[PDB]
Amino acid sequence: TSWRSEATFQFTVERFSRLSESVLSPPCFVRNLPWKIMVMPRFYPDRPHQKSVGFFLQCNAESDSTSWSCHAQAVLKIINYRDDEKSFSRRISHLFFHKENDWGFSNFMAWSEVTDPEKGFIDDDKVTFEVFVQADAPHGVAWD
Ligand SMILES: [Ca+2]
Ligand SMILES: [Ca+2]
Repeated sequence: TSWRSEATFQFTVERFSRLSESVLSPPCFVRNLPWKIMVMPRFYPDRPHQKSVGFFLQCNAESDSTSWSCHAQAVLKIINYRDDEKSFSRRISHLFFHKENDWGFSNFMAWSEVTDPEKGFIDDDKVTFEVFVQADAPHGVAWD
């Protein structure tokens, strides 16, 4: 159910080379909360072309609630279509709540690397992002 404790979901960004804003994946429910992948181009002077791929995990952002929380561990990965041994991923641990509903990397990968038609992260101008997330939740199992 949507109350599962963990899940793995993907988000394929099409016409990637033309991405000019931040885009969100549809919601994946874990612990009855909507989790989404956020992807956007970011400016980094030292990178080749001063451009990098921003990749973040977002939780329950549309809710107006200010009384929720979810501590989660996750793996943020850009899938390598050709070799599963060559995918690039980074792990995070963060307490998600209304004031800090997203967490990730603004310089996840060089824009020139992800779009290199020879490295295996892009195909037909499409890049696929994946997140494995495990989250906890409050409950009433307590005792005197
Ligand atoms: Ca947007
Ligand atoms: Ca109880």
